[PDB]
Amino acid sequence: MIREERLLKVLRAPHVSEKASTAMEKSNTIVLKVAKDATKAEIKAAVQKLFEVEVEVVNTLVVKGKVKRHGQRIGRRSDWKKAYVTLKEGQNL
Amino acid sequence: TSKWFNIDNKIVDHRP
Amino acid sequence: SRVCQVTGKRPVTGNNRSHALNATKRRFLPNLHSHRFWVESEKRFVTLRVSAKGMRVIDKKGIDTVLAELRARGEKY
Amino acid sequence: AAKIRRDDEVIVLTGKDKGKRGKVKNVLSSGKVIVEGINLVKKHQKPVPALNQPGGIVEKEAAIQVSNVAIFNAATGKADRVGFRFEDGKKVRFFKSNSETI
Amino acid sequence: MKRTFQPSVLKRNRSHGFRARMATKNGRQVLARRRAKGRARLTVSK
Amino acid sequence: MKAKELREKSVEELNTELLNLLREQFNLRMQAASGQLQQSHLLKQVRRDVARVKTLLNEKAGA
RNA sequence: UAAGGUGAUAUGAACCGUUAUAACCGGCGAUUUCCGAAUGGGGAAACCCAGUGUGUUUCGACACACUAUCAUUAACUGAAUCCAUAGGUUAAUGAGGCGAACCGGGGGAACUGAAACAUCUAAGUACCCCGAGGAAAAGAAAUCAACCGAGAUUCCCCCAGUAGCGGCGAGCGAACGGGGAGCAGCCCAGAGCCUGAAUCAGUGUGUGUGUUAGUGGAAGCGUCUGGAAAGGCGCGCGAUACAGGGUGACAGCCCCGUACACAAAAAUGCACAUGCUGUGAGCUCGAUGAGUAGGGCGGGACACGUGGUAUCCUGUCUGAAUAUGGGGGGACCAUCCUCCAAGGCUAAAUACUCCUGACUGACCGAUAGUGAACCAGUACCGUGAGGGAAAGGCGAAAAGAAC
RNA sequence: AGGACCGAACCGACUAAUGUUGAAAAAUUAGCGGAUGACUUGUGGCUGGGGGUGAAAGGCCAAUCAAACCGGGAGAUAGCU
RNA sequence: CGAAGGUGUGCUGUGAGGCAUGCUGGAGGUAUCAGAAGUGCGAAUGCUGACAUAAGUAACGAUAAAGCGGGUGAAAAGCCCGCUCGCCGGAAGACCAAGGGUUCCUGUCCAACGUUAAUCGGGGCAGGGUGAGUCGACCCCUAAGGCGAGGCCGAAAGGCGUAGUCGAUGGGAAACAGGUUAAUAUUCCUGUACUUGGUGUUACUGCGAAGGGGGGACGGAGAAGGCUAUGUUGGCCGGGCG
RNA sequence: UACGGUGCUGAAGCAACAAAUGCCCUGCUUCCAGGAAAAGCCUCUAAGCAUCAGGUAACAUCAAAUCGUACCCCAAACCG
Ligand SMILES: N[C@@H](Cc1c[nH]c2ccccc12)C(=O)O
Ligand SMILES: [Mg+2]
Ligand SMILES: [Mg+2]
Ligand SMILES: [Mg+2]
Ligand SMILES: [Mg+2]
Ligand SMILES: [Mg+2]
Ligand SMILES: [Mg+2]
Ligand SMILES: [Mg+2]
Ligand SMILES: [Mg+2]
Ligand SMILES: [Mg+2]
Ligand SMILES: [Mg+2]
Ligand SMILES: [Mg+2]
Ligand SMILES: [Mg+2]
Ligand SMILES: [Mg+2]
Ligand SMILES: [Mg+2]
Ligand SMILES: [Mg+2]
Ligand SMILES: [Mg+2]
Ligand SMILES: [Mg+2]
Ligand SMILES: [Mg+2]
Ligand SMILES: [Mg+2]
Ligand SMILES: [Mg+2]
Ligand SMILES: [Mg+2]
Ligand SMILES: [Mg+2]
Ligand SMILES: [Mg+2]
Ligand SMILES: [Mg+2]
Ligand SMILES: [Mg+2]
Ligand SMILES: [Mg+2]
Ligand SMILES: [Mg+2]
Ligand SMILES: [Mg+2]
Ligand SMILES: [Mg+2]
Ligand SMILES: [Mg+2]
Ligand SMILES: [Mg+2]
Ligand SMILES: [Mg+2]
Ligand SMILES: [Mg+2]
Ligand SMILES: [Mg+2]
Ligand SMILES: [Mg+2]
Ligand SMILES: [Mg+2]
Repeated sequence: MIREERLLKVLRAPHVSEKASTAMEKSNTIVLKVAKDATKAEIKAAVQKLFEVEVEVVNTLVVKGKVKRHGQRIGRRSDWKKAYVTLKEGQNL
Repeated sequence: TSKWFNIDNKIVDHRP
Repeated sequence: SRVCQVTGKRPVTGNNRSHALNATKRRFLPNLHSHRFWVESEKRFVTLRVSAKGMRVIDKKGIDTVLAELRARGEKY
Repeated sequence: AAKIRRDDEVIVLTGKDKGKRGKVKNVLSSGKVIVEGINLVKKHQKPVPALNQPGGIVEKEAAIQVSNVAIFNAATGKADRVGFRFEDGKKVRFFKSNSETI
Repeated sequence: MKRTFQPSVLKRNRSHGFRARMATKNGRQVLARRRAKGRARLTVSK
Repeated sequence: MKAKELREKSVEELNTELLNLLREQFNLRMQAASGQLQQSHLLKQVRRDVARVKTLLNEKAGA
């Protein structure tokens, strides 16, 4: 095809979180933590194949890890990518 | 460091 | 560098000494020159950066020998 | 290998239950063992509705050392040390003092 | 008044960064010492 | 689960290969993350299974 | 090897295993993102962008592989210039970077000492640099001796703080000869015959021996005090095992060991034994290290500061003899004696410890000892180089205090 | 037209008082100079230690300057306290 | 059946000390005679830590300024809401770059941080939040300057520099008005657009460089004219009759 | 309205005068101190291709990745 079926392990988790997620459900589109190296087109494919839905276009943004806690030293979390996916019309999941 | 009067010449030099 | 391609002569450090024997570092460096040498055995000129003596060797041993050396040793030339 | 192990019946040699027999519940890689009805500590545990626990003082068994127990012979009826012999390529434990394979 | 540290990352990296450090025999000895010292930040970079 | 497929055919294996991912692994992540998957240890194996899968096949072909 | 396991803070969840595909230990494999010598180009390290090859019953764009430079060798190409070179493409090999000391080499201070300071000292030290090995270097007399003799190099003790050097100040400081450690000797400067014959390295195999997991391993009970016995007292027992650690207080006999006896599927260090590659052995007859020795000038090395100064090295200008010859014997000459420079190789006695294992201490015990007994080169300070802390102990057991 | 004039922004720093364990390791308030120029400003670059730079004061070169800072020789030497 | 250490007490020696013992402590200590030293502290403007003092003294950081009512709360001068009052308005309003790096928003808590209290916070804990063909970086292009195959030079380290290759503070295609989130928006949504390439169809045609030329492409001052932002009034619209 | 806010609906929406330091203006006038570079863009052809490929236009369609985007920013978030 263009992207091997193997590499469609880019979808990592739904981000069903906040009205941001759900209130932007009730007006098209779904959002997801997705890989890190994922290429919009590369992640559209995943959502076509798996999930078997339609997809108009996909937007991406990177979330930066909050650094916190600790006394002298310090701990940081990992960065990760957001989805915001926007399905064509016969919208299901 | 040092207080300003100690550094300052007019007050410090006082009796030559 | 100021190295004689024939003898390997290079600058060497020693001292100055005044009449009062004050030592001041200094260098003796060789009598270099760079010289177009005719080989005939290659129908060409080759410029070697050469010391006098380097020349006097070439005079005696003769160029081609000296050129066996250098090439034997890897010198560019 | 290990001398005192998991499903065994043993008799205590030292301290506060000294002489109390009991079966080994489990055996912890600290070199300790939890043996039933031997060491009892009254822990104080808060009552929990979700887990349907009554709460209040509960009784449980603490970990005693492995060297504080020895396995009960029951043919002599005393404590006994353990060795390891080979029988038919099986490394078996055996009681010392009557040499019986366990 | 204007004080001595006027931060600027471009200058920071260009003057003290890994590659700059790496571009000179002594700059490299800089790292070598810090590695031998077991330093956690060889050169304060991104 | 090792020599069980030391002899399972280079081409054939790339099947379970996908079947570990194609099914178990992707479904498991999704299902898990979404708060379903009550038996987490399934994530440990599958991943470890694919490792086996790829250990052969790599050692069978070429190496 | 195994009855228990899924590293730690760290419970919990969900699991896995019990007579052999749980875990754990060792041998050999596999995978091994990105940056970093970084090597496809770039770059503000962990990022941007390519050329060419491959890759798609959804053969676009993305993914992967390869493409740095230098050296050697070959091949093909190929100017001014026809020949020929330089230049250019490809290819095969090797290099590159890091790393504690010991080692050889290129450079090389000043404080300081002289009760000041120039000579002299500190000192060929500190430091910079280059290079290499398991050791390095040195080494098979153009050496000493003194008319008797010795017989490579290296290290140790003497000789001796002597002889000497020295603003004869401060200081520096040998050798001869003797006692020891370890000992080893060989090639090239070449052609003929005979030819791959000694040997060395690289390598495959074998064997033995060490290594990287392991196995077995003796014998204690009664009672008293106590929260707890290993302690006291009594009576037994093992000892080629009374090294040591642990366990509720001090244990040969509770545990782990210890002495002792054993063990390797695999990979390896070391010896031999051979196979393969590369290499030369052997006899006859030859050959015997020239811009060198020496000298002049300038410095430097020799304990030796130019001194009556031998000897060694050479920046500079010179320049022999060649066995009936030449070097040295501390100016120099004679005689005598003794050695053979101007090509190389060479093991041991010697040096060192980033690191592995085991063992030891009239060494420290938390302001001590490593800066660091602790998640320390950390927190912190500094643009940076760089500097650089504090901080250990509930209990036998968390029984860590329900209500 | 102008190193022209008066005068904000902007750039300076002549006087005073305050402050002097400050609000501030050099500022506040009231006045003051320049304000189309040898002006002023953001970003980035180059110059290195007996060296830099200096409309020149021995000024400045990271709150350090008649020889910067960091590490080293190093326990310099101290007929002194 | 209580070691060291700590704290008392008695005795003893010329002294440095010693012995005994109560309490504390809860595990080690060692006569004797020899042996060896990190062997004795009040001073060094010594070193480290702890704790005094001045003293509940100075001070609480611009003299723009507060008053009251009502909420919440264990508690309100300080938080929330309201009505007054006052202060900036070429800022003390608003958008960024640089720099910071979650300080943004929402719940929750008030020990420590806040020069007071604190129910509040840029403070603790947890969760959420950054959506682009068009803005910007990457990217093409170069200035200063940097690096630099070969190369020239240098005891070593290295120095300079050609071909190049990097480097913005400058050049280079293109989206606007409105809406919406607690929190982003020229990025999401509604309306209405545009830029450059690939491919296809249909017409029509000489295409073609790391090369030539053009352009991009540029100073200071000054002078008005034309014009927009923007303002004022009238008209218009809605509301008012104090 | 849970008293923070949140929904819904919705009039007129013209003219005259004034008016920038903004724009026209990278203009115009004038002066001496004489005022980046390169690419994108346009055009020209060389080697080269000549039915081809390319070039121009209309319409249709497809592509535009990646990274930044919170908040402070004359300041209680930057240097002090
Ligand atoms: N601000 C000081 C002056 C001052 C500052 N630093 C100094 C150093 C030396 C002498 C005087 C000063 C004053 O109160 O006047
Ligand atoms: Mg984005
Ligand atoms: Mg690279
Ligand atoms: Mg590179
Ligand atoms: Mg002196
Ligand atoms: Mg003789
Ligand atoms: Mg054993
Ligand atoms: Mg035993
Ligand atoms: Mg000879
Ligand atoms: Mg040698
Ligand atoms: Mg310490
Ligand atoms: Mg203590
Ligand atoms: Mg003027
Ligand atoms: Mg004026
Ligand atoms: Mg200064
Ligand atoms: Mg001193
Ligand atoms: Mg000294
Ligand atoms: Mg003691
Ligand atoms: Mg004291
Ligand atoms: Mg005293
Ligand atoms: Mg007072
Ligand atoms: Mg008073
Ligand atoms: Mg007061
Ligand atoms: Mg925070
Ligand atoms: Mg907030
Ligand atoms: Mg308070
Ligand atoms: Mg907060
Ligand atoms: Mg460029
Ligand atoms: Mg070069
Ligand atoms: Mg250069
Ligand atoms: Mg720019
Ligand atoms: Mg906002
Ligand atoms: Mg077309
Ligand atoms: Mg042009
Ligand atoms: Mg108008
Ligand atoms: Mg009225
Ligand atoms: Mg914003």
